[PDB]
Amino acid sequence: LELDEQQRKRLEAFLTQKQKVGELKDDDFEKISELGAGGVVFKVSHKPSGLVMARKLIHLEIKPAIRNQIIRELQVLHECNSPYIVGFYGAFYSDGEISICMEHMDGGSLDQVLKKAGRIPEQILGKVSIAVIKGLTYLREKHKIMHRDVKPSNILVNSRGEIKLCDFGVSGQLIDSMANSFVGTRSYMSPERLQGTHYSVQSDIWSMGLSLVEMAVGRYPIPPPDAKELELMPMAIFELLDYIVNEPPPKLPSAVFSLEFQDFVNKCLIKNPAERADLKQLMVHAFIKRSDAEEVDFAGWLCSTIGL
Amino acid sequence: SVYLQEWDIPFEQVELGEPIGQGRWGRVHRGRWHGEVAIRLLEMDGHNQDHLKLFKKEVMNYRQTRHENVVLFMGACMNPPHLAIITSFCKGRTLHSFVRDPKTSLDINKTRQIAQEIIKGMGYLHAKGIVHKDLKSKNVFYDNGKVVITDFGLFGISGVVQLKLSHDWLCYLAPEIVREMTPGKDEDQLPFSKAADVYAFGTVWYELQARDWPLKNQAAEASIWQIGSGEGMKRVLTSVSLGKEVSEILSACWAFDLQERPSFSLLMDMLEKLP
Ligand SMILES: CNS(=O)(=O)Nc1cccc(-n2c(=O)n(C3CC3)c(=O)c3c(Nc4ccc(I)cc4F)n(C)c(=O)c(C)c32)c1
Ligand SMILES: Nc1ncnc2c1ncn2[C@@H]1O[C@H](COP(=O)(O)OP(=O)(O)NP(=O)(O)O)[C@@H](O)[C@H]1O
Ligand SMILES: Nc1ncnc2c1ncn2[C@@H]1O[C@H](COP(=O)(O)OP(=O)(O)NP(=O)(O)O)[C@@H](O)[C@H]1O
Ligand SMILES: [Mg+2]
Repeated sequence: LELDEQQRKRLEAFLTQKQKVGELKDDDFEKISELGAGGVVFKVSHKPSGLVMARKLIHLEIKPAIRNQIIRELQVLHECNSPYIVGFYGAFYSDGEISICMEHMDGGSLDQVLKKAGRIPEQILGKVSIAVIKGLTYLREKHKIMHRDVKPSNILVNSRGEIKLCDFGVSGQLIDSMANSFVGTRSYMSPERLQGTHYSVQSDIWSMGLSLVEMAVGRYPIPPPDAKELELMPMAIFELLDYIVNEPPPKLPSAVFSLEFQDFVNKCLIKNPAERADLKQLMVHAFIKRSDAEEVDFAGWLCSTIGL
Repeated sequence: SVYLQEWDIPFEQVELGEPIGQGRWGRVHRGRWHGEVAIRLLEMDGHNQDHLKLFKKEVMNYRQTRHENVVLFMGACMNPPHLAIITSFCKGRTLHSFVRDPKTSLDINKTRQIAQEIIKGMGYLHAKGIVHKDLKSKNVFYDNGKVVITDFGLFGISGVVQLKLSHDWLCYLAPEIVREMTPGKDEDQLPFSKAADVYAFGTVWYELQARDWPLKNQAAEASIWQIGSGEGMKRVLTSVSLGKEVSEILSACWAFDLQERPSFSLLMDMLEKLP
C-alpha cells in the first residue's frame, strides 16, 4: 500500500458522491457519443443524479438463473476502491445485455493517446509504471486476484493526472459462463498463458512490459522493425502467437533510452515466469525509484499534447 | 431463383412454429411440413455475385442424398435476398447434452456403435464429394438408438451475418485451419477437406470418452497455439491414458500431418477391431 494522505482525500471525495444514487435502469442514461469497438463503451449522462458515467455494453443472451450468480460475485467490486482502480457505480441486467456504468476518465485509453502523440516519452511512462505496480500489489495482498487482461485500451487517464485500472477478472463464474471470447489482431498475453499451462500474476507482468514497449516506440512491436525501418521511426494470428512463444522477446533500442528503462522492461518480459521480476522485485528497480522521486506535471503534458 | 416445385418432396404447405435457436447461420424454427421440420432462415447480401450460382450448385448437391445416419435434406427455397433451408426434424437430445447428462451410461459397446453410425453417415457424404464443414457434437442427434448428423456443408455458403470464435468450436478445428485464420477472412477461405472433418471426429471421439471437450475453457488465443502447434493435443493425449486401441484412433484422427489422417472407410475397420 504505502497510502498517502491525499490519496485518501481524493478517494473519499468520490465515495461521498457514491451514495448520490441508489438504483440504476436503462432509461436513466442518454448516449453522448461512441468511444470505441471491442464490448463497446459509450459516454452517458445519468439523470436521477448529476454524475456523468462511462457505460460499456456487453451483449449476452443467457438464462436468468446464472445471472444471479454473476451478480453476487460482482457485488465484491463495490468493496475495492483505489486511486489506481476506476471507480464503479453499479451493475444490472436489461434487454439482453449487461450495462456497466463507471467513472469517466477524460483522457481515454493509452492507444488513442499514442496514436495522436506519435511516441510517448520515457519520463511519462515511468509515472505510469508506479501506478500499475501499486494496483497489482493491492489486488494480490488484499483480494488475491490477478488482472488477466492488462493492455493499453484498458488503461484510462484524466486531467487531474490519476491513472486507474479497469476490466479486471473479478468473477470466476463469468469466465466459465462466457462461452464465446473474441480475438483481434494484437495480443498482450504472456507465453506461459498462451501454452495453456499453470499461470499466476506473472502473466500480467509480461503484459505490462509488452504494453510499455508499444507505447514507447509508437508501434505494436511484434514483429520487430528491421534495421532500416527503426531509423525511419498481413500476418495471421497464429504466426504472431508462435513468435511470442519461440522468438526472443522485443527489446528497447539501446541508443536513445536509459539502462534503467531498458533493463526494467527486459526484466518484465523474461519468458520464464520464475525468473521474470515479481512485484516485490519491481518495486525496488532503479527505473521505478527514479520515476517515483521525479517531479513531472503529468496533467500539463496531457492537456498540452492532446490540445485540451 | 429456385422454388419449392423443383424438389423431390411433394410440396403443398409449410407452417412456421417456434424458433429453437439462433446462430451465425440464420435462425432455426420448429416447423410443420404432416411431419415436423427444421427451417433455417437466411439472408444473402451476395447480390447475384456467384453466391446464388454457388448456392444453386451446393443446394442441388445436397439433393440426391439419403442415408439413415444423415439428416434428410428436404428443400431450399430462395426468394432473394431471403432464403430458407428446410430439413427433417430430429427428435431427441443432441449428443452434446446427451453425453454430459449424469444419468447416461455409455460403454465401449454403446460408444463403438455410436461412432460406427457417424462414420457410415460421414462416409456417404465423402463418397458424394460433399465435405461436411462444421462437424461437432452440437450437430449430432441421438434418440433411443437412432443417430443423425446435422447442418452439413453449410459453411460453403457466403451469406451475410475482431475474430468471432466459440470454445466448443475450436476443439473440433484442425490445425491447418487455425494457422490460416486471420481477421477479415471468411469461412469459405479456410481449408476444410475430407481430412479436416476426420479431425473434428477425433474431438467427438474424445467427448465420447472424457465426457467433456479436450481443452478446459481458456482464452481462445491459448487454444489457438495449443491447436495450431499440435502440442495441445499431444499433451491431452498423454495427460490421461484410456487404452491402446482407443488411443490409437484418437492419435490417428488428430494426426498433425493431414495426410496421416485416415479415411472414414478406414475408420470403419478400426472401430470393428475393438473391445
Ligand atoms: C479473454 N481471455 S479469457 O478467456 O481468459 N477471459 C477473460 C480474461 C480476462 C479478463 C476478462 N474480462 C474482460 O475481458 N473484460 C472486458 C470485457 C472486455 C471484463 O470486463 C471482465 C470483467 N468485467 C469488469 C469488471 C470490473 C470492471 I472496473 C470493468 C469490467 F469490464 N470481469 C468482472 C471479469 O471477471 C473478467 C474476467 C473480465 C475475461
Ligand atoms: N471506460 C472507458 N472510458 C473511455 N474509453 C474507453 C473505456 N473503456 C474502453 N475505452 C475505449 O474504447 C475501446 C473499447 O474498449 P473495451 O470495449 O472496454 O475493450 P478494450 O478496451 O478494447 N479491450 P478489452 O476491454 O479487454 O476487450 C478501447 O480500445 C478504448 O480506446
Ligand atoms: N434439424 C434440426 N433439428 C433439431 N434442432 C436443430 C436442427 N438444426 C439445428 N438445430 C438446433 O437449432 C439451434 C441453432 O442451430 P445452429 O444455427 O446450428 O446454431 P448452433 O447449432 O447452436 N451452433 P452455430 O451453428 O455456430 O450457430 C441449435 O440448438 C441446433 O442444435
Ligand atoms: Mg449446427
